[PDB]
Amino acid sequence: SATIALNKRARHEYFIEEEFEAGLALQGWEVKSLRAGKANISDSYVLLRDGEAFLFGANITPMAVASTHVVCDPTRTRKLLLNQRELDSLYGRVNREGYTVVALSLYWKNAWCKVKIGVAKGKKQHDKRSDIKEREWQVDKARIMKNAHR
Amino acid sequence: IKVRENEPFDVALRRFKRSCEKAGVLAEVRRREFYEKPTTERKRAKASAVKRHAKKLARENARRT
Amino acid sequence: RKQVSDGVAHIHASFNNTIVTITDRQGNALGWATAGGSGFRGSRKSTPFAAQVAAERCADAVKEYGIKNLEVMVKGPGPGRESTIRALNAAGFRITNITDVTPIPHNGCRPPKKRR
RNA sequence: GCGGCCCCCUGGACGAAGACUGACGCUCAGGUGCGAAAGCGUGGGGAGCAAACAGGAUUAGAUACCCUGGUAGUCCACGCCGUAAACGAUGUCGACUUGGAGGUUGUGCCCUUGAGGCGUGGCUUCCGGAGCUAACGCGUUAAGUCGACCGCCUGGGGAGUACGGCCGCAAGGUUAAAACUCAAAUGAAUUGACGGGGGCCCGCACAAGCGGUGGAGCAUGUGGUUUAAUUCGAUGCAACGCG
RNA sequence: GUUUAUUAAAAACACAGCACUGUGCAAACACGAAAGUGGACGUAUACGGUGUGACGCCUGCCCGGUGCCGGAAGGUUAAUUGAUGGGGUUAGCGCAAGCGAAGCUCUUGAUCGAAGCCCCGGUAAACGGCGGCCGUAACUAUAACGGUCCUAAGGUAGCGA
RNA sequence: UUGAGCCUUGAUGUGUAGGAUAGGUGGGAGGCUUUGAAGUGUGGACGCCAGUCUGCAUGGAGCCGACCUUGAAAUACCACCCUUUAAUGUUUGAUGUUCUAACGUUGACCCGUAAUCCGGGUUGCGGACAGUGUCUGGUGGGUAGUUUGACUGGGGCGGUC
RNA sequence: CGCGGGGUGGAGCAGCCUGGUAGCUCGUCGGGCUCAUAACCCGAAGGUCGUCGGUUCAAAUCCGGCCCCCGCAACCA
Repeated sequence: SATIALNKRARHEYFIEEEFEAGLALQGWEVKSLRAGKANISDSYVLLRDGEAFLFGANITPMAVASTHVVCDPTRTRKLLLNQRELDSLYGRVNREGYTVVALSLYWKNAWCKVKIGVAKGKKQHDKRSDIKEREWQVDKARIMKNAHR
Repeated sequence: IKVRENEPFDVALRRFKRSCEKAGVLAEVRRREFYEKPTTERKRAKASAVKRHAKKLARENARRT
Repeated sequence: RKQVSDGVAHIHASFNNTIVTITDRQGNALGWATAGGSGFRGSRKSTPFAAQVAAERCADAVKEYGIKNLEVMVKGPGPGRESTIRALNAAGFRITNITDVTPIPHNGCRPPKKRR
């Protein structure tokens, strides 16, 4: 649909449990560049202090230049429009040394920027070998199973 | 391979279908000709086959069987 | 429908599907009903029980031709070849002759190298 | 390296008793020839298979494995390329040195005097004594004991590369370093460890059943936040009604 | 070698060679209203057209468009065929209008229908086409890289002021 | 062969009642039966498979119509024949094949004649195609005739009418 | 310009005709299903038939219209 660039590599590195559909506030040059205009999403995380959940890693540069006078930087900590129900609970289960909130995908909800955000947990590399083994383990298991019927 | 099994059989029991191979060349002609691995895999299997009869001569020990 | 009491059962079994059809003595086909022709599209397409239904699905819908006896020809391996003959024994048709007509080449055509 | 059968031409091996030549023997730098597959040139042919290539899936990504097609190639003939883990990784020849268990092909005698018995040769497999070795193993077709000759090796990397030579249509092939760097590289065996290596065992581990948490209220403890202080220690399993 | 007889002799043309495509003989093609000719008293190692240009290493990706080749189901589809529908005149009725037989006309267009195109595929030594954006490496820098926009593909080998 | 056209002919059609595969409209109470019946063995037709149509022979000589519940009524009998399937004959296209006889021969024989011209027949192979004429769709820079404005600080371009 | 038909559940297709007694599946939810989802299995839902009138015992049917989707040759102001 109206989906924008998504952090598919985050699923390999993190094993996110719960998701959100919080909206993102953005400037006037951001909206034009959001539909097309080369928005990137890699290494997207958050920098909460009180209620200041910011989409950190989001490289979106103005394709057609619409910047005059004051500065306009392509990478900014864009303010997220978060529900108060979803806000107080992030004083808890994100401060656990490995817990973070990342953005899996970017899209639209009837000409409004709503970003699918999720609370990542992060994989160490010792269990990264197991998951790649497990994905091959599921495929090869039915290969043995099908040989009974050949 | 081709048998009517007389008139009152009521069950196939066609052992001559499985007497020749029924799956031997029927799976040999499937894939992996490889031109030297059938040469290779008939070496060690026959090596195992002679060794199986060579280790069949391990009964000469007492073993308290 | 020619009211042919005789019949010829051309059974072609593969490792993924069973081709079940009944032809005449001259080999002109009456109708075909396969395992993919009775549902089971995908994983369950190679099952002797799915070959059993396909043997039943071709046992009927040829009843206008009025067949009571057949000679069985089985080609290719698969989930069939050991259950459809039991289905044909229970279909009411006479099991006149069971002939294995799986084609054995004299290594003329080179097989591929797939499934590594 | 060579197998559907037939025919045509042709080499070698081994067995038997004799006849014959009378050391013509062995080996070999150079040199000469042959030499898998892929490849190159030319004229053909091309079912199937199939690099490359294209598409479909998988994955975070998969120009791979997988799936569907599919060219060169594979195939015939003429030449070229002289390269393979071209290896039983063990060069060629002669002689001597426990055996046992197999196969193949001879040939001689006795009883074919009943699917026979005993000899004597070639080729060859497996296991093994002596002996050798770093061990594994080798072991009368030795890696045992010697003799004849040739090729080759001299720490690892650089480097079979550089430059030069010749061969080659090209791809490349052969001949063959230096500077520089490292204090190791390596071979076998051993103890554990791991194995998406295999075989067996048991345990509430699963299955199988029955009761709960996680939803709700209050109770307790921890993290987080605040505070003047919200002492401090315990925080995979094996902390979190713990001290 | 050929060429602008008479301002340009060559970087042009030709060329050997390679490739594509067409042609089965009363061949394609060409001259020609037509006879008949050339091709050729030759017949696929042949002939016609086109592209390139000895030779050496080679010649990648792209069929959307155009062009060509193949396919036949369906859509549309000329001439013909004229079914139907309308009118004119009027034998007669209406002593008024109004109607209307038969005939002859004008008009209507169903039914019939291949090629063609639409459609389905193949074709680039068929014509031709072969891009971009920002982010990223422990000096700066730079992006091997990753994400993104569109296309049929996004210029390969090689070369380059 | 294949369809269409119509002749002949049976088949052919239970909203709901209701014993009914009763179509509509309609003339009708006696048709009819032993020129072998009710109703049999059933074949096949059949179908909303409700149950009729229903060959033959046994059976052997009666059955139904107004009559009855029905919106309606009775194929007791039919008329127009609708509907529906096939046979029948008939006019037609279309397709497949055979034949020779128009048509083709730049296959062969001889003849005019000594002449691959041409013509005569003989003969072979094709063969109602091919090809030609008229009509007609498609294609057609191969070819032909022409068009492509004015204003304008010259013109072009832009802009304007 | 006047010739060829069809319009019906949210969707795409039939019953209509040879009259009366509207369905199918796609999309839906209901369940099964399940280390987990799904494959797949069934449960349910929907327009009085494009609209308006007439004929008809009986109109979604048939006929009159009207409207819509088009298809068509026309197209010399």
